[PDB]
Amino acid sequence: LDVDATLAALRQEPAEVQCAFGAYVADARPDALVGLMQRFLEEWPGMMP
Amino acid sequence: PADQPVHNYMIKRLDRRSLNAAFSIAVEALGLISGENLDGTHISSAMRL
Amino acid sequence: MEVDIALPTLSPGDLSALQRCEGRVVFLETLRRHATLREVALPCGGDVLAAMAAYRRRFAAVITRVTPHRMLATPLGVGGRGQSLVLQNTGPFDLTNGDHVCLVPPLLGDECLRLTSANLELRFPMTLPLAQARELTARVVARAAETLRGGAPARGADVVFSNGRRYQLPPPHRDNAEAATRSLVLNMIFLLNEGAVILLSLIPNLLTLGAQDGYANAVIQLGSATRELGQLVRQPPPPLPQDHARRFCVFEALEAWIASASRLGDTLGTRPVARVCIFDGPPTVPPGEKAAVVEV
Amino acid sequence: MEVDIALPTLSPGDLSALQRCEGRVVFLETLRRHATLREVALPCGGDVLAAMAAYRRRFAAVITRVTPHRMLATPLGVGGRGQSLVLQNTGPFDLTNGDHVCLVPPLLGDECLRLTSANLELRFPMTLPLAQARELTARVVARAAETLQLPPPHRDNAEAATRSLVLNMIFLLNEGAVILLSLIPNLLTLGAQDGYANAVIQLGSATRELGQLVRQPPPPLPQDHARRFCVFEALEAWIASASRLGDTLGTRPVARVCIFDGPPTVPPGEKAAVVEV
Repeated sequence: LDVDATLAALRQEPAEVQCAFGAYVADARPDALVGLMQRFLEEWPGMMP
Repeated sequence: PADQPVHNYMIKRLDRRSLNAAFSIAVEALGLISGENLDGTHISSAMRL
Repeated sequence: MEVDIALPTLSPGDLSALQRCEGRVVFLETLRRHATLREVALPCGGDVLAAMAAYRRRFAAVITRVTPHRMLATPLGVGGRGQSLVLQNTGPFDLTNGDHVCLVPPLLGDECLRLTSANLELRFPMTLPLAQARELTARVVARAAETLRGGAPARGADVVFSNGRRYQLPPPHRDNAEAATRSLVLNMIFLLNEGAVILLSLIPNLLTLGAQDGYANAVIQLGSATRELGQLVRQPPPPLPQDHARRFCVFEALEAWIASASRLGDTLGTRPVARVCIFDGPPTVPPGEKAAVVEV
Repeated sequence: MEVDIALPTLSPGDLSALQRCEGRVVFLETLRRHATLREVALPCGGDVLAAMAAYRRRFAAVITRVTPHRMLATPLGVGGRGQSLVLQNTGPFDLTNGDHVCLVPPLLGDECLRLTSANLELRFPMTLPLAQARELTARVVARAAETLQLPPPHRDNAEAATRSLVLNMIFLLNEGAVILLSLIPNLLTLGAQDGYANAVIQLGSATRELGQLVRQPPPPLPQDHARRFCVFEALEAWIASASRLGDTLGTRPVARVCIFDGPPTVPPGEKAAVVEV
């Protein structure tokens, strides 16, 4: 389970973000699961170039 | 194309080793050969020999 | 450093024609004291851009006297003290005394030796004074461009003077002028448009300044010291994640444009190869007649 | 003429290293017959753009012999074009027969015959073929334009490079140039029926991204579209500019390689004959 070396050596490339829908979570707020899904689906492509 | 006659000068170094052996002779013989403890007994000269 | 060329014996009659080209230039490959005629040969119907690019990776050399056995050449690049030598002018118009010659492919209608006995062809590049050549290239390219957009196909002003006489600039369909020059006009017009687009993309508000008081002021300020009107180049918008099918990084495009423009500028000649220093002769050599020259 | 470079007293630890620099080039400032070593010397590596801008202001000189007192040189081009000499290559790419060579400042540094006794260091420029020196200059100047194995710029001279570039580009815009600018779609449509026509256009072409996004109207007839014609003038101007765009950012090719007998391609670190231009 030795990843600290792997990560500490792999981050030499500055950055690149292909997509973000696959590695991001979020804490919802109240008033959920009827219009909340609507607020989600409206910008679903906004996460996937 | 044509080629010219090429030369080359090179030198090479030596390698240096050693050798050794062991010849430890006793103390009684050391004494008796020198005769420092040789007493004029007909039995001592035999030990010298 | 004079090279000779083995000559695979052809025939009578044709060898006279080979003797007539005792003054032109030929592009060798490497400086060896021997070479076969099969080596210095080019399909006389060829692409002008590629030939003009290849003229750099070779050496110029002029054909001195020829014999049924061999023919002698003298390279121009390397040399000692720049000795004199004779040259047969073969451009479309004459060249005066005291100027510089340049080597361009047969841009207009072509002439090429067809040595039917040996089954090979030869191209002998034109010999033009510097400025007249730099303008003739633009002439042919601009005519092709005007034709491209299907506009008014003629304007009666595709003519070039040289020492009085008017030259006609033969019609652009004779040998393959509609095919062996397409490459050049495409590769030039495209780069010009790309440079313009890149500039306008870096400075979006250039063509919305004062018609006579803003643009001139911007140019004069840019030519002068570091004011630069701030970042006269506004910060371009941020690009896409380089996998989106519509990514456009302007600066890499500028990089590619710089590279391609430099390369195209170098593969155009316009760097003199010789200079006419005629002496004891008629001061103006007409086409087809030899002319004393000293290499530069 | 033979430039004579005098030497101070040197330790045998570095004289023998200087002996190995028999085919590299140095940059004097004035062409007197004599000159001390201390004069011809550049500081340690920094700002490859500034250095490349400095090579234009001085004429080169290659050295031939290194004696315990004296070190000769040869002013490269001041009046000659056929003084066949030899200079060793120190650039990564191996230069082949036929093509010219251009001097370029070194990258990453690390090429400094640091002489301790004399308390100075030299940085001999590397030698690259033209085709790749152009591309390197392109990359560096573009990177300088980005800031409004790789060292960062300095923001004090990068602006000068940007200024030169933007001037050489601005003066391409002519009332004839717009006429050419009008046929971008007529060019793209031509780059479809044939193969070569499409081949000449690049991939990130920075123009195909435009011809498929913006329509432009017929051009306004310029003043006196009967007497003169503008496309010709704009094209002549563009030829005149592009013929001298490469050198104005980098350096003119200084010599072309000619070899009479040896193998054509010469590898890095090996001397090869040459003639200057």
